[PDB]
Amino acid sequence: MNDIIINKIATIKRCIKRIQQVYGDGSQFKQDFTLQDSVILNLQRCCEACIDIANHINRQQQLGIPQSSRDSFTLLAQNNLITQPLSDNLKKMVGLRNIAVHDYQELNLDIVVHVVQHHLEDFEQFIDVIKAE
Amino acid sequence: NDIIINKIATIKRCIKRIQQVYGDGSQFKQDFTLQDSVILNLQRCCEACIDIANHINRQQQLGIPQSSRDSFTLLAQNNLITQPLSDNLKKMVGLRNIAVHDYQELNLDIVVHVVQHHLEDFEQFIDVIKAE
Amino acid sequence: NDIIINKIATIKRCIKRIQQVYGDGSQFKQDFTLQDSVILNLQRCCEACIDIANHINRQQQLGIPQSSRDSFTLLAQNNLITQPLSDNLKKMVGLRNIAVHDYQELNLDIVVHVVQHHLEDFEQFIDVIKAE
Amino acid sequence: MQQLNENKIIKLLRDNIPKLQLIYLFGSYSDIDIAVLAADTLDNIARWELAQKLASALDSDVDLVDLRSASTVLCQQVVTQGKQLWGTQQDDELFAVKTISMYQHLQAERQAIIDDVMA
Ligand SMILES: *P(=O)(O)OC[C@H]1O[C@@H](n2cnc3c(N)ncnc32)[C@H](O)[C@@H]1OP(=O)(O)OC[C@H]1O[C@@H](n2cnc3c(N)ncnc32)[C@H](O)[C@@H]1OP(=O)(O)OC[C@H]1O[C@@H](n2cnc3c(N)ncnc32)[C@H](O)[C@@H]1O
Ligand SMILES: *P(=O)(O)OC[C@H]1O[C@@H](n2cnc3c(N)ncnc32)[C@H](O)[C@@H]1OP(=O)(O)OC[C@H]1O[C@@H](n2cnc3c(N)ncnc32)[C@H](O)[C@@H]1OP(=O)(O)OC[C@H]1O[C@@H](n2cnc3c(N)ncnc32)[C@H](O)[C@@H]1O
Repeated sequence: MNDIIINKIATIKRCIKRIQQVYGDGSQFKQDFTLQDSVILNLQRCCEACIDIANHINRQQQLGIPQSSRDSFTLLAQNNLITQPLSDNLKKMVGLRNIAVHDYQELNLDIVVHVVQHHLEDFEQFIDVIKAE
Repeated sequence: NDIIINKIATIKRCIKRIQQVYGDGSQFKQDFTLQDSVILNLQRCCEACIDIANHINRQQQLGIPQSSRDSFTLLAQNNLITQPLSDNLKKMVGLRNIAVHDYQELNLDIVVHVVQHHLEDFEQFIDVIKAE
Repeated sequence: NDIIINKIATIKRCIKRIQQVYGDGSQFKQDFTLQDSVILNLQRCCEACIDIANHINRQQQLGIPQSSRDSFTLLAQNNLITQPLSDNLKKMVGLRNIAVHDYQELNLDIVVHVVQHHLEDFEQFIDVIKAE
Repeated sequence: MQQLNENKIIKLLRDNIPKLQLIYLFGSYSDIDIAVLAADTLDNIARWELAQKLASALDSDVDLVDLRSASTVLCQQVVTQGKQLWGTQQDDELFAVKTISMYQHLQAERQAIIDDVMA
């Protein structure tokens, strides 16, 4: 509803389309670093927008302040604003974002391929749950 | 200085990655996929420079960064990098922050300008760090 | 009076010290030792002017200054100094904050500004007191 | 007195800063700590000169903070303890999610340094 929420939801949906469009079917994905780079960037744009939405709700209704990015989803779950398994899935997305951005661990591309197939719905779930409230 | 040798390799690999994706600039401003790869690797260079800067700050106890830009002033405050070099890297931190955090519409003309006249700052930084 | 002549002499001594330590300003912005000496003697000027200002208000029953800035306001209200001169000296009252806190680059361009365009305000103030 | 003093700060800041977006009142609220956000960065000297102008008007030491050049830690200290005196709410929320999220990344960046200094 809020002005910042409608924009981040619009940013997430724009980036979801971009991830889906670049990852056509995986024919040249595992061999094209440029396609890998494009999907990783928009996956980050989705993550940061969810983190931004999460931090707004925590401040706008005085549910505490998260010291980390993950604690923001934790707070939304302890106050029953998002489901406990959805919060766990979004926090494991931040780990994928950090490993891909500044690698303190070798990027497993089979995880990025898996996330575009079975995990984009977690972003769609998040904006839908936030759209209700 | 074991982790520094790896991050220097990351910067060198991402600079080569940026140069290859941009090529000559003919289709850059019209291909969103090419822009995404250049923006990503430009961010990876910034993130890698900040890691080298904060490692030296911990290995030498220079202070405590109050911002990401602060990590490069600490090297300059102790005269470990040139004051104009820290200012140029602090200009890269600003570009990195706009791409990661969406508090401004990303200016593509800046990114085109930065790939042409500012990638040398990363090469400069990795050389300056290699000496000491 | 002995205390006035000493505070006036202290102001003149610290202006001489600031001018010598700052030199032409080429190595000021790069040597913390040069900055510390200039910042310190700048503080000694502020308290010495505040002491002179509070003394005159006490000797001539001009009032009871509740603040350091208000002590300059009383001198100007009785037309002992011009209102633009008091405003510049009241600007110096806030200069006591730069020394207690080591935010180096934030207000280093500010100490440079006061050394270039504001030491004469101290010279004007002691001139008015010498006339008296 | 607090309400009257607050207005006087609004007047001076709106009158001397173009495109003013936010006026904040952080710290202890003697000694006054004020932070502002505009569409452009403030000049180092011109900001300090205005702080001394505020300091002269309220007869207290005043620290003026440019939220466009201030450190991420200081910006988090403003969104934590702070009183929005002027400005819209959409700009307030835009600045809060901008700083808190930036602060969370920084907290991950410098946690190695913080732990070394704290033994
Ligand atoms: P940073 O700390 O910011 O975040 C990274 C992450 O790693 C943990 N961690 C800290 N220190 C570590 C050391 N020293 N070693 C190893 N790991 C360390 C941190 O706790 C932090 O949080 P999480 O562990 O909760 O993050 C988990 C998610 O991170 C991503 N990820 C992990 N390793 C990766 C590599 N090598 N390359 C890329 N990405 C990596 C993943 O997104 C992970 O999520 P998940 O594994 O829980 O589930 C995601 C999803 O993917 C499927 N899947 C798993 N494994 C697969 C393979 N091999 N092939 C295909 N699909 C796979 C899962 O079934 C699930 O659906
Ligand atoms: P973040 O907090 O890190 O700060 C970044 C930036 O944003 C301002 N800012 C702070 N808080 C804000 C809030 N709450 N809302 C909105 N904006 C806020 C800061 O004041 C800061 O602005 P600066 O100008 O100080 O940033 C310096 C460097 O940041 C990058 N940058 C700035 N705006 C950007 C946009 N819109 N998109 C991408 N990147 C941006 C730049 O790297 C900038 O460096 P520089 O411009 O000084 O040097 C690079 C080089 O690029 C050329 N160039 C500049 N401008 C150009 C245009 N318009 N077209 C073509 N080329 C340009 C110059 O040659 C220059 O030397």
